[PDB]
Amino acid sequence: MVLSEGEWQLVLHVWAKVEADVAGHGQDIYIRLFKSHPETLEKFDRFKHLKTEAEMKASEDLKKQGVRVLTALGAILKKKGHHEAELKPLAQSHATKHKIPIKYLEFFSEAIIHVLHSRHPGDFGADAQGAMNKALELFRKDIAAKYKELGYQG
Ligand code: HEM
Ligand SMILES: [Xe]
Ligand SMILES: [Xe]
Ligand SMILES: [Xe]
Repeated sequence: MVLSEGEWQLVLHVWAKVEADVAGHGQDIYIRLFKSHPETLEKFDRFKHLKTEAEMKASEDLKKQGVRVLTALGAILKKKGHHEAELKPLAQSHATKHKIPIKYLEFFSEAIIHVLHSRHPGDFGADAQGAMNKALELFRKDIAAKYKELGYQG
């Protein structure tokens, strides 16, 4: 699969808004993920103790984690599909250390889309959401292929 330049521009234009406050967006995305799919929280040794949205919002380490994750994803999106080098260390760590199944990456993608739809109706109409879906699908497809090379069915 290949996104058009126009599709990449829809992705990058909503990402520009995320970058006004990446920390706030990261909190919202993690909170949505953990509420919609509580099982995902179990993968985080450092965060699995958090009991409520209030506790999640108050967690400085969770905030920092959200910034790290969204910055790494942003770097990937800015490559517009040319992300082989960026994907290698992520695929290895998530396959082998963190043990994150592709289904959890799907849940995370769903959380991103939900938050962008909520926060950014001005840059996340139907065409833009379709472009972001395509970009995240591409990312997951490429991660899944690397998972397989790395010896992880996940
Ligand atoms: C776009 C998708 C994702 C990106 C770009 C991403 C990125 C990152 C980065 C950059 C790190 C720190 C470096 C590393 O260990 O590789 C990390 C750590 C981690 N990731 Fe992900 N991640 C994604 C999805 C997920 C999902 C869906 C889960 C679980 C449901 C997950 C679980 C973890 C865990 C448990 C750590 C270690 C956290 C800690 O240090 O406390 N990741 N991720
Ligand atoms: Xe996040
Ligand atoms: Xe990942
Ligand atoms: Xe993703």
